[PDB]
Amino acid sequence: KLSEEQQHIIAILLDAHHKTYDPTYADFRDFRPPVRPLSMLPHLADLVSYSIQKVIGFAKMIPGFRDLTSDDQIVLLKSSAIEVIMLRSNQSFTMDDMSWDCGSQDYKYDVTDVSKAGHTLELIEPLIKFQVGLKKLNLHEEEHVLLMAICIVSPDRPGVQDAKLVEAIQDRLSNTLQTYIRCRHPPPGSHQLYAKMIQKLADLRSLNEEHSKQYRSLSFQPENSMKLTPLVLEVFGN
Amino acid sequence: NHPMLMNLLK
Ligand SMILES: [O]C(=O)[C][C]OC1=[C][C]=C(C2345B678B9%10%11B6%12%13B96%14B%109%15B%1172B932B437B%1285B%1363C%14%1527C2=[C][C]=C(C([O])(C(F)(F)F)C(F)(F)F)[C]=[C]2)[C]=[C]1
Repeated sequence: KLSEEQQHIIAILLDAHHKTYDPTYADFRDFRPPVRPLSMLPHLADLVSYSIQKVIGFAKMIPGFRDLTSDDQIVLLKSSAIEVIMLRSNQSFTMDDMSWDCGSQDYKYDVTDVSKAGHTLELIEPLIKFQVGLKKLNLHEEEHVLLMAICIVSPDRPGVQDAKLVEAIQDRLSNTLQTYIRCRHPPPGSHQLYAKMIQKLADLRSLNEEHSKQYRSLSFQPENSMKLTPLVLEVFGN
Repeated sequence: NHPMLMNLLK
């Protein structure tokens, strides 16, 4: 049932993810150093800024994404950026000790590190629960990259002009995901997997909303906004 | 409005 077109889509997204996710985390050496006051804000702001660039690189390779206007590409990335970053971070998350392990002790981030960047349990608690629930899905990488692509091209994002085209692109990805699970994910792990994955997209919307609140509060203070990056300020707001 | 986003999208 998985058409030739649908395997091609999966192959592109798998390649797009491999070209934009460095599992060695080598570039983390270029960030401002972590310090363990919002002592982790400079380092984690650099990390998020680095992640935005990777998310843009991935989005540019989603089939159909380039057929959107520049305005629609921008609003989709602006709205989805923090969700895809949280999604992508699941690859580094470990349930061994509920942390994001990016290759070394310096680049291992726990709830204390996120709190030392300015965020509170109102975000961090549902964030950890999201990372655990996503991990418990044990997605195929095929499912992981499809979920990221579907996240980005959502027609209900604020500011979308051409919602009909956005929905068309997303529908092709969703049908690809549904068919992949049916034909390639064996039971019992396949049980209601598509519904559970869409529920995770709903979770990300709520995490996005709470991150926006805390970011607005954080960035409202110039002492904090000084520690952000230009790209982060452009994407998330001033 | 979004020059850095635009340039990365190029
Ligand atoms: O190669 C790759 O791409 C893989 C890149 O690995 C990654 C990327 C991202 C993360 C993370 B994970 B969830 B925890 B939160 B969220 B993800 B992102 B960091 B760590 B912290 C994160 C985070 C930090 C800073 C803010 C800010 O709100 C703050 F800095 F606090 F102001 C910001 F403004 F958004 F930056 C918001 C969210 C871990 C590993």
